[PDB]
Amino acid sequence: NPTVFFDIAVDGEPLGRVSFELFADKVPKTAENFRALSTGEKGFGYKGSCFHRIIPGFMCQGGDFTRHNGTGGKSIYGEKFEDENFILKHTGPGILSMANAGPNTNGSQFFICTAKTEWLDGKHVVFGKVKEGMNIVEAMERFGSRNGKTSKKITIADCGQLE
Amino acid sequence: SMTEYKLVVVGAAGVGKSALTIQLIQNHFVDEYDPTIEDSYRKQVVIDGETCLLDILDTAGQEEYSAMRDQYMRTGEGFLCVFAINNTKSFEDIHHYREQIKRVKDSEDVPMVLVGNKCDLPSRTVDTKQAQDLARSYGIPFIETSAKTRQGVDDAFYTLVREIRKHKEK
Ligand SMILES: CCn1c(-c2cc(N3CCN(C4CC4)CC3)cnc2[C@H](C)OC)c2c3cc(ccc31)-c1csc(n1)C[C@H](NC(=O)[C@H]1[C@@H]3COC[C@@H]31)C(=O)N1CCC[C@H](N1)C(=O)OCC(C)(C)C2
Ligand SMILES: Nc1nc2c(ncn2[C@@H]2O[C@H](COP(=O)(O)OP(=O)(O)NP(=O)(O)O)[C@@H](O)[C@H]2O)c(=O)[nH]1
Ligand SMILES: [Mg+2]
Repeated sequence: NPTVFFDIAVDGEPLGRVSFELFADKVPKTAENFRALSTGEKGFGYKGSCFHRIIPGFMCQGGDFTRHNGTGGKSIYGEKFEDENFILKHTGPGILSMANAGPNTNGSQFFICTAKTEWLDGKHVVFGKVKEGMNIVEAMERFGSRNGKTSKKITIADCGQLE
Repeated sequence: SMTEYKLVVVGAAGVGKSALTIQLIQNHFVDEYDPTIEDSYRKQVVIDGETCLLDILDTAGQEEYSAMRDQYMRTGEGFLCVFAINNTKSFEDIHHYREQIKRVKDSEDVPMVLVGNKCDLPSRTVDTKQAQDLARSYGIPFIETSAKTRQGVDDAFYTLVREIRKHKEK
């Protein structure tokens, strides 16, 4: 399974690096999308994009690098792609899973759980987890709110794949 | 000072609750889909020669969280019940939204307006008469709107204010 990282910034000041294991063993198409978006190798991807929705107690959501407003993003296969499988569940903090607007609408938006979110099982494709830096994701919750609007600009200042 | 009116916009996901609210508050039309978690807005308006303050709660249509609607239905004074004229399921959902409000309020007499949105679109599956007949059977107003063209936007929110005022002063 490949590993990728995000270097997170808060209003442009470094906060730290989060790394993620992508479950290519179980969800190869979804893992490869997130890997390639993290390296930017298709000419677009997560670098410079923000976490637009942070709700303490639940999750940090990001990945809209096309519109930067929570409505956009696109995959390496087209604007949307199908739900690959729902084998893996939202078992606890650190789970990395795809956001969507209903069935078969995966793009680039994703979320990182800060709690177990069992009611999303079967609805969102889980495809990775935080490896190092979970405390950075916890620290991002300091900037969230009840409806998810953030109080500082939380960005992926750099990202890529770890050897 | 001026009177504040607590309005709550409900209805199935995608019917245009947020597009209506943003048209009212900000005079622009959101073409993109930004499904709501929950948003609150304030606007002062002149209705029948008097200025008042609207406090508008724009709610999620997400069906998965239907059991968490009780708290906002308790505090809201009047409800805009929105469906889309090209989505028969969203019209069928109206009954269920209204019944939930009545249950939470424990009242058959709750200020409400039925709103048939997306009236600019040619795909109409719910007829005006069918919606008019339904509103008449509920004893509430019915207004067709388009958040895209602004047709009926002000009228739907102002009519709801008038329904709340009648109820407060009764
Ligand atoms: C009812 C209020 N409320 C809650 C919620 C619920 C609860 N519970 C639920 C569970 N109970 C336990 C069983 C006992 C406890 C009480 C408590 N408090 C709240 C909040 C804080 O009250 C304000 C939520 C929630 C979520 C939605 C709407 C309203 C919601 C909603 C709208 S759209 C969506 N969900 C999916 C969204 N889609 C898009 O963003 C599409 C955009 C367009 O196309 C690409 C892009 C998406 O993929 N994700 C990625 C996944 C997490 C998800 N967002 C999200 O944000 O969930 C927020 C939250 C808080 C987890 C759930
Ligand atoms: N043609 C047309 N499109 C509309 C109209 N109102 C909303 N839309 C479109 O329909 C989609 C859903 O609108 P939106 O306001 O987000 O609906 P909502 O009821 O708030 N959805 P949610 O419950 O998920 O928050 C968007 O693409 C929006 O542009 C309307 O009157 N006419
Ligand atoms: Mg909305």
